[PDB]
Amino acid sequence: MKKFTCVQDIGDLKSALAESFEIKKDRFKYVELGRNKTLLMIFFNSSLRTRLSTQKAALNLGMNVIVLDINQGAWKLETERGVIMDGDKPEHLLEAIPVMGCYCDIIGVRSFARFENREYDYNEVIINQFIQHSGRPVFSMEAATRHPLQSFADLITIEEYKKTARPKVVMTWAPHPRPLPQAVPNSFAEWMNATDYEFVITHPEGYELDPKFVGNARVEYDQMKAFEGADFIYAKNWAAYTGDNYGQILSTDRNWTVGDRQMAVTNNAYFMHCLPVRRNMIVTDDVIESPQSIVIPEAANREISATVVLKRLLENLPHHHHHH
Amino acid sequence: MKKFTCVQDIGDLKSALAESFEIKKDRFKYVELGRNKTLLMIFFNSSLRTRLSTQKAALNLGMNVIVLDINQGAWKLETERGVIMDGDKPEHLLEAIPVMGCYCDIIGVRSFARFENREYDYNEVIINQFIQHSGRPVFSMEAATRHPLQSFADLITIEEYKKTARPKVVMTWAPHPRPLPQAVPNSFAEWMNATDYEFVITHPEGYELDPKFVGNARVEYDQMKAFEGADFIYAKNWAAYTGDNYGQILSTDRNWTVGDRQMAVTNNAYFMHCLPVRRNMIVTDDVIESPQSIVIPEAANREISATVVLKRLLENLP
Amino acid sequence: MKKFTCVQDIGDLKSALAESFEIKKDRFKYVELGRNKTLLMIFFNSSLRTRLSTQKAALNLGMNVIVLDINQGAWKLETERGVIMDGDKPEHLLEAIPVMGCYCDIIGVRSFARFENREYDYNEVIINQFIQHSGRPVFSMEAATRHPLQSFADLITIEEYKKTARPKVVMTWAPHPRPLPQAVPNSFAEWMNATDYEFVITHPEGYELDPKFVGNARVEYDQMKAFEGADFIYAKNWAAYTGDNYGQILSTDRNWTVGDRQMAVTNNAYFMHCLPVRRNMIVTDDVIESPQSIVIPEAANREISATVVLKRLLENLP
Repeated sequence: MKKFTCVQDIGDLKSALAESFEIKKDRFKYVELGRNKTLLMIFFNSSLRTRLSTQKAALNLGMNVIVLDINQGAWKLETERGVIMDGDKPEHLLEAIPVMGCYCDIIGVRSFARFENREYDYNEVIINQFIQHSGRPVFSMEAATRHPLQSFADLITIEEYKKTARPKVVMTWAPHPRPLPQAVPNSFAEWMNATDYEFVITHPEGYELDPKFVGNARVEYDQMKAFEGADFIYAKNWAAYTGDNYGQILSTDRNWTVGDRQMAVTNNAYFMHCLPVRRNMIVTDDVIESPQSIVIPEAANREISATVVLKRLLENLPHHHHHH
Repeated sequence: MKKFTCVQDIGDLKSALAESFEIKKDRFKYVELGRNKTLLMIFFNSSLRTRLSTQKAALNLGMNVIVLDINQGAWKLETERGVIMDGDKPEHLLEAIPVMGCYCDIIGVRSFARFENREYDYNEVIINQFIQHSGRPVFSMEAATRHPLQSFADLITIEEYKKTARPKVVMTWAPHPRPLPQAVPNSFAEWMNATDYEFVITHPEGYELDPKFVGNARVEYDQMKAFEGADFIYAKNWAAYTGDNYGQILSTDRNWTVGDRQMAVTNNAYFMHCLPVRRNMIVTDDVIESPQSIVIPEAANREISATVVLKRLLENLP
Repeated sequence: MKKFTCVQDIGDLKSALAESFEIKKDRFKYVELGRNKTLLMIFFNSSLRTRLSTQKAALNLGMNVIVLDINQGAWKLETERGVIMDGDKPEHLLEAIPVMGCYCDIIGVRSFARFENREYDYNEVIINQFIQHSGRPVFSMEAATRHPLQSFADLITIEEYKKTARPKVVMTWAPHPRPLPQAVPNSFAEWMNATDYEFVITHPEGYELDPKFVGNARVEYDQMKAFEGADFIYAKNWAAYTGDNYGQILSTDRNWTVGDRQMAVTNNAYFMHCLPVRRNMIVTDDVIESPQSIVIPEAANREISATVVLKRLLENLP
């Protein structure tokens, strides 16, 4: 593992999963692995959830942790050459990022989609600057178009609760009052496509995701049809992506809200959601509070996916270093 | 001990005190007790004193520490069923709090009195939500109506300095420009009631505290009379609690400001204050700088009460 | 070493430098030194560079670390006696600082020059309050008029890259859009004056630094003349200091911007800057991107100077 931004980085899912469950049962088995190794967690958009679970994971590995919160207004990086820097930006990319790599061994970066330009957002500018110039292994704490730590945790929980080898897993859109990134849905599809599960995506018209993420997944427009015989339901809202609707809410249709009506059609499926969840918009009180709701164990698994990811990066650190 | 929000949680005062003094002399004696145990400190009201002393205490026990700062607006939790949550609350209580409890072993919560509705403040909603839903032991880093880490430090201080078995301890109100919560005075009263000390409360008319907290204290409205023969003076301002004056300032009378006039009548009493303290409003420069002022050793003991509390909680984990 | 605010505090330079290169090659050699020791970092000005490098250093020594961020103006300690404290000042110096020292073993303080009153700034009020009242060794994470951690890192960097025993080191002013403090320039001169290097200061007329820092150093107003034969070029902008211009920008002359024109007359000199750096204002892309630019290794050395300082402060605790 040279970085952790997408499913490809984790390699064979089997050993990754083996490691996950070994750690779930013996949390500090690798507490000596990160001794005197330092993690730098950088948030360009405040978090409380990813902040806590990532920190706990690092501690499972005996690592030192340094957290930095940087507001958009404090991240003015000049990127071009020949610029007379007498304006806003007090620093150039070429000195600012490498210097941060000076004081740590691994960097976690949490970026975000600003929803003003699709190209820019999908270019994943912030995380790629750290990959390219920090001089350290970088893992994503959620980027503009993926959230691998979330997806990995989601995969761990399906493996944890599934009744068969190849469950039918359905990812469904649901309404939200705000325009949301397609980072979680993109990522979930990417990871599900990497498994042997029967994977289906249902969403209203106009909410199609990028083909590179959708891949060969069956896209069903009839939510009830898609839900039939499902073993797991993964609900998530996202703003539009294609055409000229990028970044916008095209619907707030609560008929998509996951309730007993759609769940009744499944094979008594488990209910999943990455959190935070707005009840009766994404899912009903009855469904999220039922015994098939595993949103809490799913959240607990965020500590595990982080712990395995950090373990892998720790195992991939170079043994020797440069000294002038 | 399953939580730490009031004096009752600490049980027998004698053994809690023996442990306090054992740790004062050998600070890192239990540094292994907390290895691979994670303390999550959550501040809903910013702080720096409790923040610093609590972290230092957890390190005394070798614990990992994670601090979260949540300001208002970042804590809108839905609590009702059947709500179409497309408003300002981004999540429900039944998801948010259990999730937080997933990544830690012990949780410290610092909540606060809002002052716009007494019933709500005294219901201690935020801290009770964490106790009921986190799945972890919870301790108060100051709540809306109690501050047991402070009172426990105050108790250790009085035992450390007392010149008699059952000293006369006097808690007195003093003027302040802002409306302050009843947390420290309620909590101090609650802890003094658990001792065998002679305890007196003195404050202007209208500033009475919840009988739930005043307990068996003798209330004396004449401050000079209350001070008579005192061995310890614990000064603290609080906004009104009773009637329709909840959360309001009824007085700013500096006759209550603790100076030599009142101290002269005590048995050369020690002077105590939880801090921060406004000089010449709460207490005079000469009093707070006199040999019997023990405000600093008292603040030092915040580290001790917190490590004894964290140690008791650690000893009670599954 | 009981404190670290200036070059005298480091003691013998050779020995401090020896420890620096030792730690550079064996970063965790003294990780047991700071076991159960707590460092309190206090920022009165938010930072990312100093915050990050100082925390890493403490970890190199196995220390516990607590970082406090205190908003400018949220820190108003009353210093006078007989003051009726019903204003904006929440507490008195005499209580506040000693209390913070109760919960830690070493304190790092990052203060700043407000540029409102020269004399107040040069009195280094904040760092001195901590030194005089906290009861703990204190080190500057950057003050109003010095930045010893930065200067020490710079010294390490020159020692690390020097091609000769006594290189010619030149500190040159360069233009900036805003009024910057003289802390870095004052400190670099202070440290260079302590070495046996050929040290030259070059700036526009009016940018003279306090003679307390310039001391016996050579000041050359002709930038090119100052540059010829140099082995190291240390660039930094600062606002005027002398007389009526304290804190003011007297020039933004891009003729001082360090580019190939000036570097050409040096003996292929290395280029240094403490960061952050405005390109084409302080130095051109070509110079800062050439192999003679050691701005990053210089920044890396901030970790090393802070580790040596913390190590020496630790070695001298009771």
